[PDB]
Amino acid sequence: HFCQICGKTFKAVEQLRVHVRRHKGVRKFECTECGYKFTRQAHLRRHMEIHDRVENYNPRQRKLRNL
DNA sequence: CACAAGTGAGGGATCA
DNA sequence: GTGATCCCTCACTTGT
Ligand SMILES: [Zn+2]
Ligand SMILES: [Zn+2]
Repeated sequence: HFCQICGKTFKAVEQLRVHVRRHKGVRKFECTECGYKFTRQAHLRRHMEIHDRVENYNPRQRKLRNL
């Protein structure tokens, strides 16, 4: 099973389908300090661990890897 | 501005 | 549709 966007093959349609969901680029998780939007909750909780290290943290919006 | 190295966000996996 | 986790990537970032 492959995708018409990347051509990346997937051994199961269950995880190919969650890959096509990554194409719409839904960023529903936002940091309540620097306003940066995230695709996963785990990406947000890992991000605050660095907000405790440094005081002045503000990254630029990074690009998603697949369109 | 190339270049290396350190950085952290994106995205793949199994599973409840 | 979640999401949690383990982890490897790779674009930014920094320094030379
Ligand atoms: Zn795809
Ligand atoms: Zn933040």
